[PDB]
Amino acid sequence: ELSTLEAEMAVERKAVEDQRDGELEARAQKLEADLAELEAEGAKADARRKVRDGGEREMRQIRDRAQRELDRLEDIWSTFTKLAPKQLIVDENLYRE
Repeated sequence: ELSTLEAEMAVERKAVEDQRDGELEARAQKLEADLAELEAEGAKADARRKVRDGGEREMRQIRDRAQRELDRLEDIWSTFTKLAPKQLIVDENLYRE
């Protein structure tokens, strides 16, 4: 059943990836809209610095959340493929997965 299981896993990984890409695109467009709005209004060259640092921090956050989910997936799959008796599984979360 390895072929079917790996197919399902690959599709799930791609689902995480495409969702991350959508979220990050949305947040990048929102950052550009907010910068344009600050430009239309009183444009403080430091307030736009604040909002750009905030946008980039949020994008780091989305990317890193999606990345930790992808890595969790990776460890699930490599553990199942290399599974063997006497193997110790310490993470309750990974074991229930």
